[PDB]
Amino acid sequence: TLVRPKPLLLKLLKSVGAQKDTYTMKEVLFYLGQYIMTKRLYDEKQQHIVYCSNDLLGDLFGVPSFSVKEHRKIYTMIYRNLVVVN
Amino acid sequence: LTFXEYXQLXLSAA
Repeated sequence: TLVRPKPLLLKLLKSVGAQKDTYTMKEVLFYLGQYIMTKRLYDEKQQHIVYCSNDLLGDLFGVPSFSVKEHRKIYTMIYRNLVVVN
Repeated sequence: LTFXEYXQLXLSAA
């Protein structure tokens, strides 16, 4: 199933090299994972902790930090930046 | 686990 990232999210995804306007959820999660990893936003010691308070990701998610363990929260934050395609 | 391994866990369940 396809999703359409809203503009700030799409800009983030494009900043890692993605070129599409329409993605599967798995693609969105893949590119967002690469973004977090390459910008080194994760905690060195507990690498499920992500710090986004001085990053585009923080504006997008509306939080200063989160843990990868917070699955529902991550999806909630993602889905606010996407439209599901009919 | 590294961040990419945590990432990969989440992604795989999508």
